[PDB]
Amino acid sequence: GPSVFLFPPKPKDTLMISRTPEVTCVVVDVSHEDPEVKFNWYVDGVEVHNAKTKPREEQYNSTYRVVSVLTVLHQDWLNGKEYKCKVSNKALPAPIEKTISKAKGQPREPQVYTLPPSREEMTKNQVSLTCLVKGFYPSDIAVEWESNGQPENNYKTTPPVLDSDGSFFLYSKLTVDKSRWQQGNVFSCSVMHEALHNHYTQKSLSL
Amino acid sequence: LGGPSVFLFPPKPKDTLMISRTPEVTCVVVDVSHEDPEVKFNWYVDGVEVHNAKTKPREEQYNSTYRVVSVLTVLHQDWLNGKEYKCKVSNKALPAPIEKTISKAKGQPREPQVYTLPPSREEMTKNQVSLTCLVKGFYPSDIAVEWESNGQPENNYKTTPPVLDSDGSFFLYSKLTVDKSRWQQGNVFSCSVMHEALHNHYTQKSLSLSPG
Amino acid sequence: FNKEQQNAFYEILHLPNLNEEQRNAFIQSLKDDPSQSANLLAEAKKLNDAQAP
Amino acid sequence: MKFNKEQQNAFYEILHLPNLNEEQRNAFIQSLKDDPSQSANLLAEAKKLNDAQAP
Ligand SMILES: *[C@@H]1O[C@H](CO[C@@H]2O[C@@H](C)[C@@H](O)[C@@H](O)[C@@H]2O)[C@@H](O[C@@H]2O[C@H](CO)[C@@H](O[C@H]3O[C@H](CO[C@H]4O[C@H](CO)[C@@H](O)[C@H](O)[C@@H]4O[C@@H]4O[C@H](CO)[C@@H](O[C@@H]5O[C@H](CO)[C@H](O)[C@H](O)[C@H]5O)[C@H](O)[C@H]4NC(C)=O)[C@@H](O)[C@H](O[C@H]4O[C@H](CO)[C@@H](O)[C@H](O)[C@@H]4O)[C@@H]3O)[C@H](O)[C@H]2NC(C)=O)[C@H](O)[C@H]1NC(C)=O
Ligand SMILES: *[C@@H]1O[C@H](CO[C@@H]2O[C@@H](C)[C@@H](O)[C@@H](O)[C@@H]2O)[C@@H](O[C@@H]2O[C@H](CO)[C@@H](O[C@H]3O[C@H](CO[C@H]4O[C@H](CO)[C@@H](O)[C@H](O)[C@@H]4O[C@@H]4O[C@H](CO)[C@@H](O)[C@H](O)[C@H]4NC(C)=O)[C@@H](O)[C@H](O[C@H]4O[C@H](CO)[C@@H](O)[C@H](O)[C@@H]4O)[C@@H]3O)[C@H](O)[C@H]2NC(C)=O)[C@H](O)[C@H]1NC(C)=O
Repeated sequence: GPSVFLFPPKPKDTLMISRTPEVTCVVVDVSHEDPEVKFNWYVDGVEVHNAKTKPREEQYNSTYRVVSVLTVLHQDWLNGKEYKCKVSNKALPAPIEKTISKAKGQPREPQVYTLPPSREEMTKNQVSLTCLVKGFYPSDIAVEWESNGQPENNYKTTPPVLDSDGSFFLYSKLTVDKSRWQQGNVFSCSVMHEALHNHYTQKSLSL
Repeated sequence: LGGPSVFLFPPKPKDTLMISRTPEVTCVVVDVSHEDPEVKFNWYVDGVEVHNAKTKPREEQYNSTYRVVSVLTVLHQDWLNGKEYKCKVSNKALPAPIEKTISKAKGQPREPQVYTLPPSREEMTKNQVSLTCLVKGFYPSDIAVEWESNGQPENNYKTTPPVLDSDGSFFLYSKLTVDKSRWQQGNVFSCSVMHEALHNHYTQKSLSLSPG
Repeated sequence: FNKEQQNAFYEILHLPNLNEEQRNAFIQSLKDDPSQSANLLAEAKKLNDAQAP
Repeated sequence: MKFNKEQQNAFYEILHLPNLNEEQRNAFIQSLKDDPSQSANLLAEAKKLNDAQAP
């Protein structure tokens, strides 16, 4: 019959107090016959009741998708509390349970290094500004770029990669017009991670 | 219970690119139960059956399951020219035999640009430093990256997966970690990249402590 | 984002001698009124120090 | 990778010779695999055949 998938909050939402982290329980393959779905949420085994279920939506299939969203406390996620979604619906012999939590293990501070374009890349119209972020644990992390107070959005960030020592690393690549770089504009790589002071640090890069 | 499952894996990008290597396609059958375990493979290249495949002896798994693998050696040129490889898995007690087909990603090949980047000045306070190799603009994503120094392989490196860029091409980074001392002493390090859109399927960039 | 708020949140999160209820309450107040970050952090610091062995 | 540059090069260029047919190309490549020392000869041989079979 139906399946259930449980998604953690965005790393940034749990780290920034200005933001609202959510755990999202998604039920798929929901029958047209018996489409009334019931959720039970649990935080460390104790049931909570503040979850908001979206009105069931029609899918590609002749099937519905139904989503419930549990608003969570930043501190609770970061302190390792377990969140359980329990879905009940007649097209299942037993109700399905899914549990997630932040990865266990000693947090490690990400080292953030900015690297200028390779000398050879300076023959191109666009150049790459590189932000190396290494030695962080867990892999939950967010990276952004900005210049003169304003966000730079022409960037791509690799997924986290497991390193030799059990920590993670990644690279973020910002692409700018060579001329912008030549003129001495300052660029900043912003990294958000729990093992950082204030969950935030920022490294600058200019010619 | 729900029958077994079959997963078909392509050859390592390097094996198809280097003539000195032997590329393989690998057919893996999981959820083989202890009660049916006599799996039979049929291999096809563009619909035509071939017979050179070799089968590994059944192996018992974690979950009281069995796992059985069939390996087909392929021609470099065939994979690169887009030929389809089919694995067909059969049992006396499969309702129907399962078929899986794979082939190289279609699309105009794009030549990668390879750039080496030295350690950040900030990192020079550590005992180990990161040497970086940026490879951008390549298509398809099938690629191999290696490091070496004084003719010999360095192996304390990690390479990010390929990442889709704005323009539909891929990029990645490879990170080599060396002792700072080795860097300070002028040791030369090389980033070797292998990709079909490169001449000889191979290019290399070097990196050492040098005049800025 | 508000730097003082984010900073106050971070520190209160790590104050070792607050209990869960005390910590949650300061943080809630932070969420509800960003302008109260300075006082709430000073308040939480003293309570933490008061509850030192 | 200790690998033979001359062999690898001969393989690459033969792979891209536009006027060979599949059977001819495969045969040169096989010979390359079987005897790396014949790479120069096999590449020269394949080049001429390719040129001979030009439009
Ligand atoms: C009938 O049709 C149904 C419609 O779905 C369609 O199906 C496919 C075939 C195609 O037609 C599509 O056009 C279409 O999607 C179909 O439903 C699907 O069913 C399969 C199950 O068989 C599901 O498969 C996998 O599901 C997981 C991946 O889903 C995530 O990623 C997708 C792409 O990356 C994306 O499409 C999904 O929506 C989902 O994305 C996540 O969404 C969450 C929830 O919102 C996001 O998190 C929240 O986001 C908020 C902002 O919006 C906010 O940030 C909040 O704080 C935050 O909590 C999150 O951003 C996002 N994440 C990602 C990464 O995208 C996948 O994980 C799973 O695999 C895991 O589990 C397996 C075990 O079961 C493991 O084997 C595996 O390794 C891995 O661990 C599934 O493989 C599919 O997702 C379904 N579709 C949708 C939309 O959910 C249905 O199956 C059809 N009927 C039948 C009978 O087949
Ligand atoms: C019973 O146990 C078995 C035992 O295997 C398990 O091994 C690991 C994974 C761990 O879970 C242990 O606890 C177990 O003992 C289970 O077998 C697995 O079954 C999975 C499906 O049920 C199957 O899932 C994915 O398989 C594809 C990837 O397989 C790769 O990569 C993984 C890790 O990335 C390796 O562990 C594998 O060995 C295999 O490695 C590749 O091997 C090639 C051949 O040797 C080699 O050439 C490659 O270089 C090498 N690659 C790497 C990266 O190492 C994955 O791609 C699939 O993705 C699909 O996802 C969806 C859903 O399937 C589909 O729609 C997509 O289109 C993709 O096709 C699979 O998700 C897994 O591979 C199996 N493990 C092995 C070792 O074969 C079994 O499931 C258990 N059964 C039950 C009932 O519990």
